[PDB]
Amino acid sequence: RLKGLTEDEVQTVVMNWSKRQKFKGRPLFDYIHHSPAAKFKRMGVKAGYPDLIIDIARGAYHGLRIEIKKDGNSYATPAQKERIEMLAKEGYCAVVAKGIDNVISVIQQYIKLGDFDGVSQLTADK
Amino acid sequence: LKGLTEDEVQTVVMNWSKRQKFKGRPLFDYIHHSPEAAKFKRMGVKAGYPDLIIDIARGAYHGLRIEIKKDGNSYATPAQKERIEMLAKEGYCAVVAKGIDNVISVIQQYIKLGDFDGVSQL
Ligand SMILES: [Mg+2]
Ligand SMILES: [Mg+2]
Repeated sequence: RLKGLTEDEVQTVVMNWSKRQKFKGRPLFDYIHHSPAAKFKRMGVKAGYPDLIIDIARGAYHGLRIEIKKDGNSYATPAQKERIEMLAKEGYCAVVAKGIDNVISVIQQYIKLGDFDGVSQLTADK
Repeated sequence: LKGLTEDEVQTVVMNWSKRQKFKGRPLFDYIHHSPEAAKFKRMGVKAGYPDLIIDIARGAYHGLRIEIKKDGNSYATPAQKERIEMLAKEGYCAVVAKGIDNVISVIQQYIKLGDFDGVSQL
């Protein structure tokens, strides 16, 4: 019982946090895009695309993608997992992160990788 | 009398990508399109974000972004141009392309740059 935060709530807090950080002289928020029936599919909209797009290359990666879950009792779907694998294979940092604190932590760690070098990973294995 | 709509232009480009291959699968699989207003903005939706996201790094670029216009008489908004500048600055290939043929030609030239080398420009 007692429900946790909704996913909309988790994402909104993360965005509000990003408005208070800076990257290259502007709010980090400016570098974050959220990609929110049959027509959309033929228009190219991909089911299970990660919630957050961060268009900055750092360390080993060409960009950052985050699939947000509201808490630890929510799980990525097969389409989300497949899209994450496709992104990783193409050299993007693409991860599931659950809850506000973990999403913020990933964004912090990603930026902290430093300038693109094609080498520095988020984790030992990925 | 009116030319093609932007929806129709984008759909033809997507249908074209379905018939192209990249690393064993349709090029279409690598293309993403991101489609009250206040809520979406505080959720992080950026007005003026390019229509087409291609999550492949080629030549000098970390990825490809295309702002589509339906024909030669249509032009980028200030927000669209600002986003394009931000993308280019971070090492993405970000362009305005107008009409079906030009959009397809940009995708063709981008893929042809080859594997990411950090130097080969469009
Ligand atoms: Mg999610
Ligand atoms: Mg457009």
